[PDB]
Amino acid sequence: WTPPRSPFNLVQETLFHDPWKLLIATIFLNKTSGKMAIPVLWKFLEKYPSAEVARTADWRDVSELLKPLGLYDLRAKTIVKFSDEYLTKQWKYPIELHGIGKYGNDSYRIFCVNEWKQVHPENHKLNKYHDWLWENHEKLSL
DNA sequence: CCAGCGTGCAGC
DNA sequence: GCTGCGCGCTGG
Ligand SMILES: [Mg+2]
Repeated sequence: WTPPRSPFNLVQETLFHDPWKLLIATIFLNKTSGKMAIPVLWKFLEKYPSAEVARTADWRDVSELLKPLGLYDLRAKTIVKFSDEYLTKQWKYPIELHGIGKYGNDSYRIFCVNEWKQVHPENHKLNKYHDWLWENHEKLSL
């Protein structure tokens, strides 16, 4: 399953190969424009390439990185805790993990596994992609 | 200038 | 069901 590229350019379209990275991106986008958050994302991943690394980070350091995105202490603590549970807690969908809600879970179920037909998003950007998927899945050979 | 917005979430 | 978290960006 390879989710198709869309005219709406969701960053999820390029991150689906690594579910942890995709989920970190949804967190970066919590009430934050992609325009500011995505460049900081690359800086984050460069310094924290994996859940393994992130789960051992000092959140205060992660917060300094996240500063110009707002919600910096909240999300830094979320990211460390999320990463820890991602690796050590038993889970089937990432909504069971701290810091991932319906929007992160819906993203996961559209991009990281083949469950887009069962997903019913309430996120505007996700709906755009999802509606477009329903309209075009035949043409796209899905 | 400056009120509202931007691919939410947990805790209450 | 509501609130705290929070910055730079955005556009009248
Ligand atoms: Mg959760």
